[PDB]
Amino acid sequence: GPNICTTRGVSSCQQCLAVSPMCAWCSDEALPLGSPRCDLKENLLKDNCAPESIEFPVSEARVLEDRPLSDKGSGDSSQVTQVSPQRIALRLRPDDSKNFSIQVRQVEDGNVDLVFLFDGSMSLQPDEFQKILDFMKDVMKKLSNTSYQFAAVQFSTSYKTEFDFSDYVKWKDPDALLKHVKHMLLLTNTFGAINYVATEVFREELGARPDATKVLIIITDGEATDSGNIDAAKDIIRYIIGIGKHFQTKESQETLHKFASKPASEFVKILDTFEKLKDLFTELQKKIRSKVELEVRDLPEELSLSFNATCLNNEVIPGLKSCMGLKIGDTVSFSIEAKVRGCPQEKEKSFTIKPVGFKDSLIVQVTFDCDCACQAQAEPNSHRCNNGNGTFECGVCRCGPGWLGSQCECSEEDYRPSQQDECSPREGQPVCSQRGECLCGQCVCHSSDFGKITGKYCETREL
Ligand SMILES: *[C@@H]1O[C@H](CO)[C@@H](O)[C@H](O)[C@H]1NC(C)=O
Ligand SMILES: *[C@@H]1O[C@H](CO)[C@@H](O)[C@H](O)[C@H]1NC(C)=O
Ligand SMILES: *[C@@H]1O[C@H](CO)[C@@H](O)[C@H](O)[C@H]1NC(C)=O
Ligand SMILES: [Ca+2]
Repeated sequence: GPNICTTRGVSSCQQCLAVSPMCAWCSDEALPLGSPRCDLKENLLKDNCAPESIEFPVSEARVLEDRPLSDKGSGDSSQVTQVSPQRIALRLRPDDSKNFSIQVRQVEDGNVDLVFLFDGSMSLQPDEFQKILDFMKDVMKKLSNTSYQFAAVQFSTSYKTEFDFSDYVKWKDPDALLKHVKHMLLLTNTFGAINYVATEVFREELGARPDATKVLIIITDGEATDSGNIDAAKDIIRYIIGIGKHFQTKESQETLHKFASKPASEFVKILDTFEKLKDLFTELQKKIRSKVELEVRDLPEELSLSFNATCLNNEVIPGLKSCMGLKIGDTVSFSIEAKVRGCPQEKEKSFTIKPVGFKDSLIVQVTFDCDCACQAQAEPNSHRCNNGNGTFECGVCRCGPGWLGSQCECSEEDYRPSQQDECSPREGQPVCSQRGECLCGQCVCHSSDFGKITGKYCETREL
């Protein structure tokens, strides 16, 4: 009962390895004409194929950079390790996959870049617009002396940065930052206003931090008067907050989903009164820096994935990518499996796994292992496979054009040997009628300088 490695009918060592991650290849050169070269290292060894002649690579994962996770006695030297390990060298066989783990622990509180994109349309009364202003100031007042950094972009018809991160980091004065704020009293171009924040506000030269969390807090009282797409703000955590008379219907409050992040059950917050703005943020603030979601970057196309997350109390949740509801010092762990489809050419690839809002990341160097090591003495068209006709790599003949078979002989063949008794009419009879050899199961006739024997079984010397 030969299994998959044998039964694939392989022609080279590189294809035997590509059968399955379990298969192995023999290359003993001086072996019988019939003994499957592709098998397992045990079944292959029950036939004597020598030690060093068997080609069998194995996938492996090795941990390179494995800094230990930081502690509560935090002293910023080489910063603080929040993800470990950081560098792992993977080596994969054709259609192979092995597993490895990662551990995340927010030893720092968490750096956040938050932007108040608040409506200023003609629908707001001066009191509620002030309440929206008092909402922003109150948010920034109890979040000073944290790792937060704030901006604010009033919008209506036009879009105006009231202050950006370089201002806040300098002053840390909520009232004096938003004291210049004047009510626009116009329309609601939410699409263009959201693009403004993604392209003009989150700029590093305006106090932005390239490793912090991108958080948008959209506060609106009605539906958008413009139209477009917010694809520029696809990597920003967006909270939209429709408020008031113009979201009393379930229809009108569903429009904000296209702006809000997903799931919209979490990132859409409909209010009937501007007074509820006070309590609304004290609960969003509990869902901002409390979830670690892994982020796969620059992933090669031929790499598959898998995840087994261990979140709260050893809750092994397969598939999951994020563990939420964490505090300072809590540690999580994720087990990951990476499969490959075949064998890409690219000798070395490198992709990053990093939690969102963090700078510590896991970088994976994947070097594929497909080619065999018996290419030393590949030998194009060797003396063993007849000259000019067959490469003798890894103990077998990879014949060129027209020629096939063992020592390269087949002309235009029959597309398998199968029953080798095609060369004679009956059991107790010589093969080829004693005028030729049984090449590839069919009887080819011996041409001589005198007569030519044109016929199956080599019978009629035509002269
Ligand atoms: C700021 O917070 C730190 C703790 O992180 C504390 O030691 C310090 O006294 C605080 N200062 C002010 C002005 O809030
Ligand atoms: C996760 O667990 C499932 C079930 O035990 C298993 O099939 C899968 O290979 C595991 N994956 C990883 C990456 O641990
Ligand atoms: C090898 O095959 C080619 C045709 O494919 C033929 O011309 C050549 O003669 C063959 N080699 C020998 C040694 O006969
Ligand atoms: Ca409005």
